[PDB]
Formats: sequence, structure tokens, C-alpha cells
Amino acid sequence: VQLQESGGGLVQAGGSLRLSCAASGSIFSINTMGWYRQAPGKQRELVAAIHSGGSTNYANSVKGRFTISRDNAANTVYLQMNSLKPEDTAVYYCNVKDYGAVLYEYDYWGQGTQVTVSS
Amino acid sequence: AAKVMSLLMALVVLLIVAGNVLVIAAIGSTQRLQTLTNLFITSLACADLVVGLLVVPFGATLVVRGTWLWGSFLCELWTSLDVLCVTASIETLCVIAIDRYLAITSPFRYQSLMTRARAKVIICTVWAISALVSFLPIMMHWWRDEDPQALKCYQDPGCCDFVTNRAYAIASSIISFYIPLLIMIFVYLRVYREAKEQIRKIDRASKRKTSRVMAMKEHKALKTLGIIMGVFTLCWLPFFLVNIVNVFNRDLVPDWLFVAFNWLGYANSAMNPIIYCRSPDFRKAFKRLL
Amino acid sequence: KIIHLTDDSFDTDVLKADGAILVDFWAEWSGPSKMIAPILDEIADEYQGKLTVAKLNIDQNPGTAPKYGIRGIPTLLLFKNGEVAATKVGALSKGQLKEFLDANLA
Ligand SMILES: CCCCCCCCCC(=O)N(CCO)C[C@@H](O)[C@@H](O)[C@@H](O)[C@@H](O)CO
Ligand SMILES: CC(C)NC[C@H](O)c1ccc(O)c(O)c1
Ligand code: NA
Repeated sequence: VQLQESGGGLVQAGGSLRLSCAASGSIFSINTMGWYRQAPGKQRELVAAIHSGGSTNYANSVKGRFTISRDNAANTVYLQMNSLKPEDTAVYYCNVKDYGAVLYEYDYWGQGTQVTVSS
Repeated sequence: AAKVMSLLMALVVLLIVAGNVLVIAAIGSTQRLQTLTNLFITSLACADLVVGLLVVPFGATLVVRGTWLWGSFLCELWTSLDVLCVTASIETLCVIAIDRYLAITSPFRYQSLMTRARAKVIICTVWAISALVSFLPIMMHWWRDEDPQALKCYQDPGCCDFVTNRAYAIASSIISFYIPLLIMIFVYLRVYREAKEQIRKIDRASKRKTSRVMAMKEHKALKTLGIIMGVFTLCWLPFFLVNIVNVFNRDLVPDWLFVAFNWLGYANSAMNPIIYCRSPDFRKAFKRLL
Repeated sequence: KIIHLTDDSFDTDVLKADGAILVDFWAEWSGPSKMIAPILDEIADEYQGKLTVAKLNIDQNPGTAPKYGIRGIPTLLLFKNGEVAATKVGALSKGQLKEFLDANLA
């Protein structure tokens, strides 16, 4: 199970970006894909997450601006980030929580991809 | 063979105490293991441990010596303790199935819904019901049958057979086993259905390009699910089936088989550590403790 | 190695006798009592030392059978120091019978 992350880079404040994480490997039908981020000298926090049954979960800092969705066929998750601010600058990580064990969850983490927003 | 039976009891006690002590230690000592699911596992491990420490030893000696050596009061107290711990254990397996159901199907809902305080109340209730099925009826003689040959075993301190009226045998068996079982079948069946229907949506997504097949992760989920329901039912259905049978046509099932089937149920308490503590974090903690 | 018992020798051959002794109660009329006869002749060789096989004809020696309450035949009573430790009734095969004997010889 490898998580390939793309769509990050440099962008001006007020701009948009579309992150995209494709998960190539064996994953249980029921799973939760999401985007976390880590600002410089801060703890890793949740940005957005989407369950395999359409349920979503956002953080208040990104509510109304960021939109998470997943590809219907393959295991790929997109995060459309609009109205970006310099606060959003972080290393965004892709996450897959696999529920195939039934009794516990297994985590997969991507390498991380830099997003940097300037004013 | 008669010597093989006594050896086989010793390892059963060893597996139960060893396994469960090790689990409770692992959860208590590690910050990472202290999740809500493992809170219900801690309830389960306590019950199973009390089975290994108190219930199975005294039960073993009733088979070895052919008679109760500790009197009428400790027969009643021990019978109550047996039913308490078996009720709490099996009901806790049912609560775990529901916990995993919520965390798998509706994970964002589950976080706000299932708080630490709510989990404690659930656990307290499981034990309170176990007490009111075990200690309240057995100590107060509500479990007692009016039959003369049954009433011989209540009068005799040396006799500590399990003889109940119709009402108690049914009600106790339902509360300890059948309500839990049906909830576990219903609950875990929807995890299979959820995963089946999700494979259906992924196939509709493709536009007739690909047909999904059962991979590694789906076959492991089915094996785990097969172990959960298979081992629990193998261990306790035979005893609890017979326990209802014996009320109606008493001589139909022998006494040696009734006792042996009950011991099969005590073995589940040794299996439960193995099934419900295979997480990577459990495996790491176990290595750290040894 | 089969002991062929009588009414008078029973006390000396079974109750006073050393080790475990398996007694077969057989009759010349009973077809189930004949089915086990060649099986017990084979067991006497393989279980030599571990136990001793004995046969008692109920038509020849009717006095012994009422004392222990024999209902049907063949009925196999295992004896240990002049005491009945086990019982089987009816015809068995060698594989079934060995598992009864192996478990009671502890
Ligand atoms: C958190 C509190 C939740 C409720 C606590 C009480 C639930 C259990 C009620 C109850 O006691 N029983 C079911 C109702 O009978 C089981 C037995 O008490 C009863 O079956 C026997 O006493 C008779 O069968 C004996 O003749
Ligand atoms: C030997 C006896 C004390 N075993 C009792 C058995 O474990 C049992 C537990 C809970 C019940 O509800 C029950 O009917 C029977
Ligand atoms: Na008694």
C-alpha cells in the first residue's frame, strides 16, 4: 500500500489548489481517506476526511473553503482548497484508515507534500 | 485418560490467567493502548481473569474429587460468581461487536456519540445485569427447584450440581447467551453487508471497465469475522443449548456431557485474549512486557 | 491367553486376581456375543500385560450373572482389584473397544 501525493506547491493568497492522493495497494472496501497537515513547529492536525460511505469531516479552520471528495472507482482522494491564506501553509499528509481487521484500524501515511501560501 | 483430564484443566487455568493478566497489564501500562474499544476489552479481560482465578479452580476440584469440599454457602457463592463472570464476559463480547460496528461504518458519528463516560455507563450496566442474574437469584434461592431429587442436592452440602427451575434456566440462558448472540449476528452481519455493498458501488463506478474481486484485505476480514463468531458459538452454544434442554426432558442429556460442555465454555475465556488483542499496538506492548 | 471362567473359580480368577481383568459375558445363542469373540482374541495379544481377558458362558454358569445385574449380552465388565471400574453393553468393533480400554487403563 503506497500513497502517492500531488497538487501541492506555491500559490498566492486568495488562490486555489487541488491536492490528489492515489492509494495503490490492497485496501478493505470500508475505509476512511483524509488529509492531515503540519504547520512549522506545530502538531499534525486533521484538515479533512471522507468515509467510504460518503460521510465527511472538516476542521473549523478550513470549513466552507476546503472540499474533500473521493474517486468513485479507484482509491483516490482529492482536496480542493480555495480562498487560501498564509495560515494554511503546511506539509499536507494523505491518510488511509483501513478497517479490514474488524477489531482495530490500520494506518497508512504518505510521505507528505509541501503547500506554501504567501500574502 | 482420567489423568489426561486433570492435566488439561491445569493448562486451561494457566492460559486464562496468563493471557488475561498480560492483556490488562498491556492496556494499563501503555498510553497508546488506552482507546475506547480497549476499555470494553478491559471489562472482558477482568471477567475472564476472575473465571481463571476463582471459578475454574473450584470447578476443577468438583470433577477431581467428585464432590463439593467447601460447604453449602460457598457452593451458592461460587455458582453466583460463575454466572456473574460468564454473563459479563459474553455480554461484553456483544458490546464490543457494536463498538466495532459504529467505529467501522460510521466513524465520525462514533467519536461524538461514544464518549468515555458513555462507555463506562455501558460497562457498569453489563456488570450490574450480570450481578442481578447471578447473585440476586442464586443467593436468594429464586433459582431453586421444588422437585424432591433437586431438593436433595440443596440439602446436601457435598452436592453442588447446577439445578434450576424452568424460569431461571431460560431467563439466565437468554440474558447470558442468546440476546448477546443474536445482537452479535445482526451487528456483524451488517459489517459483511456494508463491505459487500461497497464492492457493488466500486463496480458501478468503473462504467463496466473492471469487476472487483476479493483481495487480501477482504479475505482477512472474513477470516477474523469467522473466528469471532465461530469460536464464541463453538464454546458456548453446546452448553447453553443443553442448559435449556435439561429443564424439559431431564434424563435426555447425561451429566458427564453437561459438565464437559460447560468446561468448553470456560475455554472461551482463554481464547478471548487471542482474538481481541492482535492489534499492532498490542503485539508491541506484549514484546515490551516480556 | 483368554481365561475361560466357571462359577466356583470366579472368586479366585477375578476378585483375588492380579491386575486389571476384562470379563465377557457371552452365550452360544446370542449373535452379538459371537461378533466380539474373535475381536477379544486379538485384544488378548495386543493388551498382554496391560490387562487379562476372561470369558464366562451364561448358559454353562448362570450363577455369576445375577450378582452384578447383567441385563443384555455381551456385557463387558472391567475389574480392578476386585472392583468394577467400568461397563460396556452390546457389540463393538476393535477401534471403538480399544478407545474404551485405553481411556480406562490410567
Ligand atoms: C441496570 C438495571 C437493568 C435491569 C436489571 C434487572 C434485569 C434482570 C431481570 C431479572 O432479574 N431476570 C429476568 C426477569 O425474570 C432474571 C431472573 O431474575 C428471573 O428470570 C428469575 O428470578 C426467575 O426466573 C426465577 O424464578
Ligand atoms: C457449574 C455452573 C456454576 N456453571 C454455570 C454456567 O457457567 C452458567 C452461566 C450463566 C448462566 O446464565 C447459566 O445458565 C449457566
Ligand atoms: Na448443596
